[PDB]
Amino acid sequence: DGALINSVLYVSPRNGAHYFVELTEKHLLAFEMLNSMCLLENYDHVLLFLECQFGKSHNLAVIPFDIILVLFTLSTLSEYYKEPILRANDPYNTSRETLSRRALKLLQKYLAILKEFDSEQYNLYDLELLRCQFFLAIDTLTPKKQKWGKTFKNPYRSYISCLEQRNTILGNRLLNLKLNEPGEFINMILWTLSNSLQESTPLFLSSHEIWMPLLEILIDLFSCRQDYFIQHEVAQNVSKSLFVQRLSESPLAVFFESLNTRNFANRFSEYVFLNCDYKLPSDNYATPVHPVYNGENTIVDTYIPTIKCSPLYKSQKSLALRRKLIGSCFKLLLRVPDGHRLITPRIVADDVIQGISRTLASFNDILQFKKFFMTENLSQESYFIPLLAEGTLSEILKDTQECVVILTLVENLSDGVSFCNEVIGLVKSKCFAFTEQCSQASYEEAVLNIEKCDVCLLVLLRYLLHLIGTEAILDAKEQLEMLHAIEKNDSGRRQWAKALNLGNDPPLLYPIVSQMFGVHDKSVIIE
Amino acid sequence: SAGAVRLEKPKDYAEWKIEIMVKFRDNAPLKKLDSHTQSGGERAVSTVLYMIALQEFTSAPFRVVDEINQGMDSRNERIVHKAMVENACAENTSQYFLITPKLLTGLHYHEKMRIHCVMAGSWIPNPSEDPKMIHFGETSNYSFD
Amino acid sequence: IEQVDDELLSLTAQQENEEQQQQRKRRRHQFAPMTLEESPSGYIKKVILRNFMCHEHFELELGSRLNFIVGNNGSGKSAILTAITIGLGAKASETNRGSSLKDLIREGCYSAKIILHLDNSKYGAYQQGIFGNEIIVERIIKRDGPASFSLRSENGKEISNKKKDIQTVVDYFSVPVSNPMCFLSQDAARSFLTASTSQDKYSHFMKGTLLQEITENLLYASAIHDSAQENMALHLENLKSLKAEYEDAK
Amino acid sequence: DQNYKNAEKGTCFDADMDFRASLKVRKFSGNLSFIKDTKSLEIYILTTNDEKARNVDTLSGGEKSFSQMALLLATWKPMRSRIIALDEFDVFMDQVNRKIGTTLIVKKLKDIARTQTIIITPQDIGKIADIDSSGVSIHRMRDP
Amino acid sequence: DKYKDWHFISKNCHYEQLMDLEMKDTAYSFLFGSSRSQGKVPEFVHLKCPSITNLLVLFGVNQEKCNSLKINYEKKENSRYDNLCTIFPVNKMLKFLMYFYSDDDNDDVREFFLKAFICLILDRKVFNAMESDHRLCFKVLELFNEAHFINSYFEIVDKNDFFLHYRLLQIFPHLQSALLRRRFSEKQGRTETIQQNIIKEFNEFFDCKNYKNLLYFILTMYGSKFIPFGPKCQVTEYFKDCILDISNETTNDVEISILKGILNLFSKIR
Repeated sequence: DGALINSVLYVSPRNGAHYFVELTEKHLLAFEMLNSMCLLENYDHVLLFLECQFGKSHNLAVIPFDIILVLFTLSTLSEYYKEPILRANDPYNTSRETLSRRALKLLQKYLAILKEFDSEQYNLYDLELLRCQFFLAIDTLTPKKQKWGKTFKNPYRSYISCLEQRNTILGNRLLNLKLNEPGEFINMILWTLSNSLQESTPLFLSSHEIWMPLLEILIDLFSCRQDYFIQHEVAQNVSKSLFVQRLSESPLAVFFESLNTRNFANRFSEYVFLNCDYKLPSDNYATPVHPVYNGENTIVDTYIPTIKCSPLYKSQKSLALRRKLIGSCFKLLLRVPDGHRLITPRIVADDVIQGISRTLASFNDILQFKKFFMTENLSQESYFIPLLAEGTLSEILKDTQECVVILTLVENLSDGVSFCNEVIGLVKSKCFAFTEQCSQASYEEAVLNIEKCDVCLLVLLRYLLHLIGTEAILDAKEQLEMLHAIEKNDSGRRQWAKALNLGNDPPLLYPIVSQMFGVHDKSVIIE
Repeated sequence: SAGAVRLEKPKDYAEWKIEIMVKFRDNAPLKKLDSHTQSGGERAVSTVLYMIALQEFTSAPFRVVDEINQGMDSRNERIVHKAMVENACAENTSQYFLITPKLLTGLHYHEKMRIHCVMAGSWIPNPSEDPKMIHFGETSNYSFD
Repeated sequence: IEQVDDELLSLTAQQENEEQQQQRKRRRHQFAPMTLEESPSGYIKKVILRNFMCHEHFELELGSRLNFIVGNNGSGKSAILTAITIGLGAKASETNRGSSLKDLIREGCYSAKIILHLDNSKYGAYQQGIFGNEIIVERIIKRDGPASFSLRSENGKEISNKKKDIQTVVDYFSVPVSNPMCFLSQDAARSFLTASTSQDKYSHFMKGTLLQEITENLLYASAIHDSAQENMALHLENLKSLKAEYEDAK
Repeated sequence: DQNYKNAEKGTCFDADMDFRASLKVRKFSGNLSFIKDTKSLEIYILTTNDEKARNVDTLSGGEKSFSQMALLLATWKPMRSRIIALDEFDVFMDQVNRKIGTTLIVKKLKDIARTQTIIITPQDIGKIADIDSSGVSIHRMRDP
Repeated sequence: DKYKDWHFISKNCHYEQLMDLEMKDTAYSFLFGSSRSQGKVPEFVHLKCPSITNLLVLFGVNQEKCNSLKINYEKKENSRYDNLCTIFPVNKMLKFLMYFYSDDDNDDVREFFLKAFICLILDRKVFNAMESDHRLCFKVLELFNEAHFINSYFEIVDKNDFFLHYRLLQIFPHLQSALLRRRFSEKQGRTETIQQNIIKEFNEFFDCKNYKNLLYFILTMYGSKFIPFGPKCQVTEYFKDCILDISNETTNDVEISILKGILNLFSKIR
């Protein structure tokens, strides 16, 4: 794909790592200086060294993997519960920023630099060395075997690492050491996902400021490592049996091995949407969550929380993180050959799709459903979002209507005419239309199901427009008939609206389709 | 590991409380039993041993445990199996109906206790038609007396 | 304890004096742009020691960067280092060379002369216009009468005969004569190189870098602060008792 | 306290960097650790044979003497001194290690022009092959 | 002066109105990335906040500050204690401000928008709460000319206020050389070179004993072509010589020791 996964010109493959890159004299001197400054606990000078030459020169300063781990540990030292320790470490805050914030900003900026390889902006050797350092950090961040609830290796022999003699930065254990525990990585994921929507100020501060960004960085780095593993670690041509074994050893396979539980589908669906609006089905057992670093749930008296975030902002961030986790899971699942299944992780794509569809259909709040199904970039999440939308629509039709119409819209995305014909067939069956069986007492629940079904159809229509564009909306009679059928469905909803059961107008997708590809309600408002 | 069930007695009689010492994990400090901080297998072994300790004092003829013999990391389960074998070594002890939903490799079988298998095979004749197949997981029945 | 208050007041006065001295100092470098490879000025081009210790008048032209004197032991080998330390200005006890300054003079001679030629032709010179390209420091040690000093220039005009000027020139040239580690004697080198315990290495490093004295001063000030805080708490209790007695008097 | 901490960190960083640069001559990788709790300086050196940085005490006499010489240079470096004078050091190192220490001193002190170094040693430097390098002045007294 | 800093927002934000704007922004007919044209979805934003000043008031900026978008050094507005006023998330505020870009408009509106953005980004609370990736900030910076942005920033803040210069360089490092070209311009520096102007500024700060401003000036200057990292550079050697001259290590300001350490670190960098 990109230059990030296909640049092996300066690499020196070794038994431990295939991405290993040798250090030059200038890089060796920089590594030694950073390690020496880290040894004296002068983190402020380390951050100044990294920031002073960032973006001001053609050459790139490569952060060593041990320094990357030190920055990851610093990111956990948030001001709200560690203000006295940070003030003691740096009495004169020359930067006027928290050490945790500066470390997180540097990590995010370096991740952004790593994501796109600009050969013109930066020399290829520096980019490859940075990729090697990040991959070494990810390899040191390998999760331990899941628990329901070897110290340090330096590949470079040129310099002595600072982490060899120390396991803690400022009273907090190193992130790699903390995560390399049987019950910590899954615990951390559950803690951040639970605290993402928490109203409590300490819990909200713990995730929003610390765990949410670190988890996003880890997911992106694991995705890049998975791409590198698939591109080079594999043997290319294969008998389709060894490839499954190699995929079982892939970094994403180890990442999701710590979340295998007993049944991956149901437990994973509960974990990703933990503490969401959906009602918990089958009285699932509560999942224990504890703070990772001492008192993450406590706020020091010195710190004063002066920041308020709206519930929509928190929901948007939480659903984006959930989408990233589901996308990583589907990216790992899509590589599995048809028929064969992974040995180490008991993961099935159909089971995950069904579990996510069950969780989405159980949502009682439309806002979270829309946040999950609305994405800024369709191409980035094109591989799993249409499948989830189709599954949710199928389940909604199954519960609302006694007759379950098989949906082939995902394969019909290739041909617009087939998609429009299938939509006409579904609306003719009245499964898409409001169901007369639903009682007036439960009208609000029926409207809640209908709006979610409309959201799923809108997502599928957006993907169809992304795949085919706007070329035969009126030229082909099938699309015009589909728009007429949408108008007929709108008239069916208007029949219940004229029934005057409730003042609120039933949700109509006709304006949204008109904005997207309805050409201004056809002839209704073209004038 | 070293542990004791201690009863802390403050000046107020109602303030008396029970403390359990935990040493199975070096990282985990001595603290009250809780699911969140400790691993599931170690906690299950600790609670099972606590229940076993209050058996001789109790007058109950037998104690029944369900979903306990199921594997817990194959290490905590193995050590709890060794503890149950040591308890079974003593005479006049209660009978436990262990449940093993997941098979564990290299299970230790004591001479005093006998394994029972209910699994049926396609080659094996129907239990009702076969006179000797009515008994499942029993070997003493075949031998006389 | 009033003595603790007196110590606190004396320390506050000393800190005020030190801050006034800090405010008095000014930058002494004019940043002439000029052009690195060339050595800066202030190095000793030549040393002549007349009637000093064992040897007679001897001329030694030292190198700009690195010097290796191959004088054999027992032939006044340490005489050059002692003469340089005395000429640049150092405490007699710090040098630990000779029982007294009188013994440094050659036997049978009442006076000894030590002359050093610091270089000022290159950049970083101290008052190059007044002192010229070279600064000559001459020290005269006599059995009778105080030791004499002359800061003569190349022409032999004696710019000054006081000790403060020598200290100012040395400070401008950044020569830590007060630090014993910069000029290592045989005993000091033996003590430093033979150190085995990590604590000994740490102590030697801290003493050499002049950080041990700063730590001792900070510890003494911290102890004085703690004693002053305890006395301040006792005085606050006494003032509250006096205030209660005065309220009764009111 | 803030000034002392900044000065100590700067001095320790300079000493550590100078020590790491000095140890590169013998193809070694070394570092210094200052511990306030033990009030001690620990030197960790990794040679070509071992894969783990062992304590400096767990080394041979020649390696320890070289480490001591490198520490002396690394302690001289932080304090910028126009003139540095040192007496003989031949008695503290024997045979090869003495030559290696002399070579380290020449290499580390000939490059810097800010500092003028006067070394007084009885051993004839002319015998040493490393005299061709520029910036080194040998003043041999004709009269023994 | 950690607790004394410029605060653009001095009042509690209107939480309900901002939440309503966020709800309207999240779901709308287009549901697509907002283009610079087509009015920036004005159908609801004009009904809620017709003008950018109303949006700034919703953010918590007082009307008097909105009327004059400048930092008053005489009133010590640049050094003020934190007001502990609740603020909306930075991303939502940046999106709302971007909704008022109006590229197809007169220069005055664009200048006002740029000055408001510069004041908002320089705020201590916004800087502390700003996300690690400045995607919206980079987009806003790309919208305007770099020279125009630097001219507007220098109009808003004092030329000698290097603390804000260092903060801006932390937000936008790539503008550093351009900022220097505005501070030490060759044409405005007469025949003297930019390096000579830097030396003169260092000397004047050294004589004035403005150690905090000198430290921020040193942090701002290093990393550019004029003052690059390296042991052989004469400028760093001169700076270290001056710092060693003033430093006594007995009764000295912390800034002198911090400057000595930073200069040593920069000298060691190759």
